[PDB]
Amino acid sequence: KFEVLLGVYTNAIQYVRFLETALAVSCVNTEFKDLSRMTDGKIQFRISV
Amino acid sequence: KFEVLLGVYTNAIQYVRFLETALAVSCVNTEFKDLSRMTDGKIQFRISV
Repeated sequence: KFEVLLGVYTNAIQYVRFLETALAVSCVNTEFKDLSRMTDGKIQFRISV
Repeated sequence: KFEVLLGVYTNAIQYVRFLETALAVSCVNTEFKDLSRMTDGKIQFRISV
């Protein structure tokens, strides 16, 4: 006469990449080139209308 | 002079079995022959968050 263990079950998670989501439509990724910019502030960006 | 029975009729029995009904859609049936020898069952899940 016995008792049983009828099975082990474990979740598997599927990782999400940022670019696979549609949210990347709103923002544009770029290389970490902040060193060329000085004082971390954005460049003048002269605009003429 | 006479009286004569017109006919004798019997019902033919109708059998229903579990696997053919739609209810079986809910279950997964494992034929476990010597079940009476079983004390307790167990299923252990691990879920990592």
